[PDB]
Amino acid sequence: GIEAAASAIQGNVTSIHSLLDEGKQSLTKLAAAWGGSGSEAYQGVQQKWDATATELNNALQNLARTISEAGQ
Amino acid sequence: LAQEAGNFERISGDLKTQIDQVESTAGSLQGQWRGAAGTAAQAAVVRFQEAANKQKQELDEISTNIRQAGVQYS
Ligand SMILES: [Zn+2]
Ligand SMILES: [Zn+2]
Ligand SMILES: [Zn+2]
Ligand SMILES: [Zn+2]
Repeated sequence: GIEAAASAIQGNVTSIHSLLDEGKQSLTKLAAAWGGSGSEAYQGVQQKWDATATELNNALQNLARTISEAGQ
Repeated sequence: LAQEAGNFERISGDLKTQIDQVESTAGSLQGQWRGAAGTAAQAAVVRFQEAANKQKQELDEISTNIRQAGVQYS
């Protein structure tokens, strides 16, 4: 039960981590949308992405580990 | 950027899907938390939901930017 959940969520952890990395690489190529690679707006996008992504990964890892710890 | 746009929508879609999976799995546990560890898990949930809502929000802002730049570039 809570063990199941925790295991499914680990898969999510890995998948989402990978997708956030893909999204970061994509942004690199979309840079024109904010004025190009030398744009402060683009730089801002990338810092926001890094931060949002890191929090998500962090929260996710926490979730997986807490959920397993509970079921214990 | 034109072609990168499709790939980003794909990534965004995959992320939202994975996030929906976590929310669904976690939601199926809303009942059953008990003890101090349960309190911890509930808090872990809320933290994830806040992080995931910020991610989703971000994905939408980025997609809008890309669409609006596309129009401009067209
Ligand atoms: Zn992939
Ligand atoms: Zn990574
Ligand atoms: Zn690409
Ligand atoms: Zn997919």
